[PDB]
Amino acid sequence: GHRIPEETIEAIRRGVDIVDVIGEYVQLKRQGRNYFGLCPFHGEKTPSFSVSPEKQIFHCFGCGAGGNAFTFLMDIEGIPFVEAAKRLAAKAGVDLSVYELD
Amino acid sequence: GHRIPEETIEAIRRGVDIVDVIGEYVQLKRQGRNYFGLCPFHGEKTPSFSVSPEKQIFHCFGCGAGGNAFTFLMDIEGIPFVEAAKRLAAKAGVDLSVYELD
Ligand SMILES: [Zn+2]
Ligand SMILES: [Zn+2]
Repeated sequence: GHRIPEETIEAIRRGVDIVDVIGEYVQLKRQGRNYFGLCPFHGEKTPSFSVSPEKQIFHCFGCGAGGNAFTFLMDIEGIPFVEAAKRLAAKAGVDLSVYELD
Repeated sequence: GHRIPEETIEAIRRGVDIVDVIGEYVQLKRQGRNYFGLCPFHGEKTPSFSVSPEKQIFHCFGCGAGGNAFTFLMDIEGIPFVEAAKRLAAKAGVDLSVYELD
C-alpha cells in the first residue's frame, strides 16, 4: 500500500502522458510511434533512450534504465514516491490535499 | 477535495478519530502512545500495523500501507473518495446533503 489510496494512484497514472513528463527533461524526437533521445541517466554520445506513448513506459538500451512515469520522476530528480505522485497529480488534475501528505 | 468545501473536509477529519475508524476493522492494542495490531491489507502472522492517536495516521511496515482515515477507508473497502467522505462525515456529525455529491 502507500499513503495515497490505490485507486487514486491509478487515476494519477492514467491522467498523465509519459511523453509529456519525460519531454521536460529529455529532448525527444519522434521515430515511428515511439520517441527517442539521449539518456539522461547514463553517459554515452549516441541516442539510446526510447519512450513509448502506447505502453506509457521508457527504456534505455545503453544502461537498462526504464519504467513508467513514477520511476522516471523519482530517478530524474531523486525524489520519493509521494513527491513524484504529487507532481504527476497536478498534471492529471487529481486532488491530493485530502490525504494530508505533501 | 473535490465537491466538498475545504472547511467541511477539515470538520470531517476533526470529527473522527482514526483509532476509532480503524478499530472497526482491526483489533488494536495500545502500546505506549500508539496502537498496534495485525495488518488487514497484507498477510503476516506477526503484528506490523500501527496507529498514531496524536498524528491521526496509520502505517504498516510489512506492506507500506498508511496514511490518514481517508486513505484507510478507501483502500480497506475499495470505495472512492466521495463514499469514504460520506462515511466519515456520518461519524463526524457533518451533513453533506447540501453539497449534492454521490
Ligand atoms: Zn541510459
Ligand atoms: Zn500490511
